[PDB]
This record gives sequence, structure tokens and C-alpha cells, in this order.
Amino acid sequence: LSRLDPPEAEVQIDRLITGRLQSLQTYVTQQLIRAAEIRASANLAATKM
Amino acid sequence: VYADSFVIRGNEVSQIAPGQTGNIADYNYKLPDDFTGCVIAWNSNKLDS
Repeated sequence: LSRLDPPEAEVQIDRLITGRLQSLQTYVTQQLIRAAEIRASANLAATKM
Repeated sequence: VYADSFVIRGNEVSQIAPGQTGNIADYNYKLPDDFTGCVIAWNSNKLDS
């Protein structure tokens, strides 16, 4: 936002937002998978208790 | 439709585009970065020279 001018920084900002959102979607997916695993382990632990 | 008009040099027409920088682009006439429309220019030496 300081080297490049408003409308040529946009495709750059668009690509940066896409890259930073694709890196967060997979993180949320892995977090959901690990949370499901932790939930299954906790259900097993509660049954054993 | 809004239509604007003015007279400038030949190579200076390069400055007429969204988000550009220069004498015309900064101190005489500036298009918004999200401008939509057409820019039209033609030789006028027979009249303005």
C-alpha cells in the first residue's frame, strides 16, 4: 500500500487475502478433525471412568 | 452517463487511467481506482495547434 498505487495493489491484495484464507480454512479443518478425535477419546475415557 | 472532456498532449493521454500518478493524474484530473467507463482521445492539431 506504499510502493504500488491503489488499483494495481488490489489484485495483489486479492491474491494475498486468498492465500491467507486458504491457509486458515485447512487449519480450521485440521482443528475440527483433532477436536472430533479428542471428543471420541474423552467419550472413551468417560466410559472407562 | 456522465461525460467529461479536455485537451492534453499525445503521450500525456497515458496518464488517463484508474489510479495513475502524474501531473494530469494528480493535479488536474484523477480517475477513481474503481472507475468504469471508456476513455476516448484523438489528434486535434488541425484545431488546437
